Amino acid sequence: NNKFAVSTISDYTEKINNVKDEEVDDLIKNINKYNYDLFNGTAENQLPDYLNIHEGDVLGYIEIPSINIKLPIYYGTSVDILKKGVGVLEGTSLPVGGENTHSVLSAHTGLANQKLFTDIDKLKDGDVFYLHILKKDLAYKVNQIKVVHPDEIDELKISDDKDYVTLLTCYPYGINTERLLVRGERTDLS
Repeated sequence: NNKFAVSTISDYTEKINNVKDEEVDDLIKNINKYNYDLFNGTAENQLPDYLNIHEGDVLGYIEIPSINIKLPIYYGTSVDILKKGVGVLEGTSLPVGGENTHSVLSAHTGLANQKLFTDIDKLKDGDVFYLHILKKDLAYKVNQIKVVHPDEIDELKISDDKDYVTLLTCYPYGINTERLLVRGERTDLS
């Protein structure tokens, strides 16, 4: 179905696989700084210039085995990027992990015309998903499922001492009048 996505994941892997260790290290450091700054209210409302992560860049992919999901993750959630796939929500942590982080990954199947995160409505507490982001392998386990209105925002905030990623899909299917949130907590050791 999703020709463009599959090709996207391939591109990303080849391309990250050929970036110099040093450069990957220095990029992760700058993301790590951003997330800390963001938890501390000192970020501005756009990524800092030197990350050279723009709206539309692909950062890696997500796998959810129990529901056969493997999708690229873009930065940003403007309508043109959500037409392509899952996007990191602006003002949330970039999904590299760490205490005091919470990345939100937004999927809109009404725009995308692809299932994307539709089946996250079958996940339950304890189910697992994996992120593959700038050479990091991260694992999360679901611990909160909630349906929420499109401008409700509280359960998307960073929690002190926690490493969270929320999966967000418009909901119910075909109607897109709410957001279903599926929050996972880091299951790798810190």
